[PDB]
Amino acid sequence: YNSASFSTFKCYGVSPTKLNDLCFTNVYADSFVIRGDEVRQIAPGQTGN
Amino acid sequence: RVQPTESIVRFPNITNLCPFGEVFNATRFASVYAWNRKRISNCVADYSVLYNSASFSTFKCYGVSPTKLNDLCFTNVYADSFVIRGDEVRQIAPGQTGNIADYNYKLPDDFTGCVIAWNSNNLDSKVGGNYNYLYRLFRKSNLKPFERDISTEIYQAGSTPCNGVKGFNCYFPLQSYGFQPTYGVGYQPYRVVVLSFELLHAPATVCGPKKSTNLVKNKCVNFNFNGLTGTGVLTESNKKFLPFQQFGRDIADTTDAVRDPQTLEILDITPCSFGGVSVITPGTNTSNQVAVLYQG
Amino acid sequence: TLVKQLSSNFGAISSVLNDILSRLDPPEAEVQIDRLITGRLQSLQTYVTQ
Amino acid sequence: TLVKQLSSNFGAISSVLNDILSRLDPPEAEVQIDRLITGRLQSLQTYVTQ
Amino acid sequence: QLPPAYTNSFTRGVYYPDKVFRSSVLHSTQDLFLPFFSNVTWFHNPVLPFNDGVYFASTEKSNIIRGWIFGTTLDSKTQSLLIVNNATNVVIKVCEFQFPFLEFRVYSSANNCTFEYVSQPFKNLREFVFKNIDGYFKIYSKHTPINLVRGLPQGFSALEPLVDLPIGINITRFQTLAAYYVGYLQPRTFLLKYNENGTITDAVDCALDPLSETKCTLKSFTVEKGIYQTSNF
Ligand SMILES: *[C@@H]1O[C@H](CO)[C@@H](O)[C@H](O)[C@H]1NC(C)=O
Ligand SMILES: *[C@@H]1O[C@H](CO)[C@@H](O)[C@H](O)[C@H]1NC(C)=O
Ligand SMILES: *[C@@H]1O[C@H](CO)[C@@H](O)[C@H](O)[C@H]1NC(C)=O
Ligand SMILES: *[C@@H]1O[C@H](CO)[C@@H](O)[C@H](O)[C@H]1NC(C)=O
Ligand SMILES: *[C@@H]1O[C@H](CO)[C@@H](O)[C@H](O)[C@H]1NC(C)=O
Repeated sequence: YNSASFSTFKCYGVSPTKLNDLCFTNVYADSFVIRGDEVRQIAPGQTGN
Repeated sequence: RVQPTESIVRFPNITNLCPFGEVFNATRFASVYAWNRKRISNCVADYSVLYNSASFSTFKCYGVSPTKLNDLCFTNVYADSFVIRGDEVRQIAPGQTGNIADYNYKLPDDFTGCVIAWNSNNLDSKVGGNYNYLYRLFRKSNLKPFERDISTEIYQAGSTPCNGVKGFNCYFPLQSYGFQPTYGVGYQPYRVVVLSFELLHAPATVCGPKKSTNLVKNKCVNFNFNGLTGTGVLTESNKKFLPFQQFGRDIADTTDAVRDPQTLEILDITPCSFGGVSVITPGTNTSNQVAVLYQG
Repeated sequence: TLVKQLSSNFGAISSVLNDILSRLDPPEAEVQIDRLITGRLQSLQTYVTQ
Repeated sequence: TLVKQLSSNFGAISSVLNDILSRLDPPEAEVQIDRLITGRLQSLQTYVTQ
Repeated sequence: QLPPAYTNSFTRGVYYPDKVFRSSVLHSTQDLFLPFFSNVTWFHNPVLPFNDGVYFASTEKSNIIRGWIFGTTLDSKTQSLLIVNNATNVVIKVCEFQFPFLEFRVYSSANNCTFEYVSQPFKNLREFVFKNIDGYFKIYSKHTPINLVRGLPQGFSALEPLVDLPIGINITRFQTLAAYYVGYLQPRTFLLKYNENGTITDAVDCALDPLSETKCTLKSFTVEKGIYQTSNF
């Protein structure tokens, strides 16, 4: 949060305030580049080309 | 012991009928963060004819047997109405926590009553979209059992104070709904009505459909006074009460004096005579004779 | 003390047996009556030992 | 012996009240707390009598 | 506006805590009671905070009209009460009002009235207790005539319930419409002594002083010579 404002940071299922206390195992991170209008395609329950 | 010989029921004479229907089939059921209240009082109830499941998905009663609502009664019966999806009906349960149970409506851990929910997709499902329904999602702290909260403020997430800017790290707490017939059954709007009430020393004016019976004096009979059960003998009392007193106790703290709900007179309660039985025998080698001795 | 011990709930919804019987189904009422029975039996044992 | 009796589980998942409170939800922690209370009460009743 | 005066009560303000009947029993109860030997204001009409109950004792000669106004903001933004004993009408109404001491009707207008109750048309010490619990309103009263020049006299008097109201609104401020005394209530533990006739005759605290705690633990009003165990520190 202290860094520059992100285009999309809405989080589902888990709240950032409660994200510090709760924790998981084997965090996976995936990085990719898309178009600006393709952000809506990158969403759970969304189908796109 | 002495066995009872008769059973008598004494209930106040009530002609007005409880308007339970009004809350169970109405039009503008409100949202979950602003659930509305209804204080049914002073009327004979008919849970019997409404236990009959019209379409009710759930009728789970906690703390009371569902089929025993008619004979007994409570004090100051309540009712709440709000609309919620099929998947969130489980979150309305005593003790159990949830995303919407901890932000809009939290039942007390000692709740008594029933969570009466049914389906509303047949009528309250617009093809264009039932977008008039909102539900709170964000709150600074947890709610309280039976808590009311209407005021809406711009949520602040950590740093970057909003001050009504709706900017970064700022979210509107209320979220819309997409209630349409096209969606799945698991997300259709469901109408939920929860009944809350309590049993109190103060007279319970609300009562179920039951018949009265004439008073009996100086006999071991079963008695019933506004749902209070027991066993004993009824005798006219001389202890002067007060115009606002109904029950009567003693050092052991057991109900021994009652005021008649019909004739408004003072009675007494006394358990039937009992005692130990002791037998005297001169032995089983000289005779089979005995001599019973009642203790008291 | 033995008489006053009869008013405690011991974890049941109410300390009056008739009130539980007239307000709950037998399958649910049994588990409530069990706690009351255990509490009263414990009190009686203590009194006898003393 | 009386002090050593504190650490026993008496059938509960754990023998520390704070752990029971934090790990489990309030609706379920009641049963564990009740089990611990019953065990400790029985230990205290064995004491005093001795 | 005269500055307030702080006089000391003399163990007054005990009411029947329930509708049940007890006789010749030393009973212990835990509820909201007025602490003994506590200063009470001696107003001789500003808005007073109202936290949990209030003890309103007023001295009057020939039962003049009495008025009380409750609420939260008193600006028609929240429901208000207008308890008053008037010859024209004894109206007990809960409604929005814009506001002022006796225009016969001091409120400017009434838009949405949720509740409205009208009763029958209408030296001496008058005592009242008002409470707001679980969406209920309760009023206790008693009329004990007295002939002294002093205020709250020595003695022990009982208060009895008069009217219960299921108003269930948010109340946090107090206002009133001869002199009257105001004292607030706190959670305490009391021991009550109903007599053979069923009325209250004596009562003692359980937190005022160590002797009171010793009497409270023994559940008696008389303590014989000896050392006792009271509580834990
Ligand atoms: C109905 O109840 C009232 C109590 O206010 C009583 O006075 C009246 O006699 C009752 N009706 C009958 C027919 O007994
Ligand atoms: C019964 O008791 C008497 C008493 O001494 C004795 O004489 C007799 O033999 C006994 N009879 C039997 C069958 O034991
Ligand atoms: C009540 O308040 C006054 C105000 O100064 C104070 O003097 C008095 O001691 C208080 N009463 C008690 C019992 O302390
Ligand atoms: C009543 O109003 C006050 C504001 O005067 C507010 O702080 C409070 O939350 C409201 N509700 C209750 C139950 O006091
Ligand atoms: C109880 O009431 C009777 C009748 O009014 C009265 O004679 C008696 O003195 C009262 N009891 C006490 C202890 O005052």
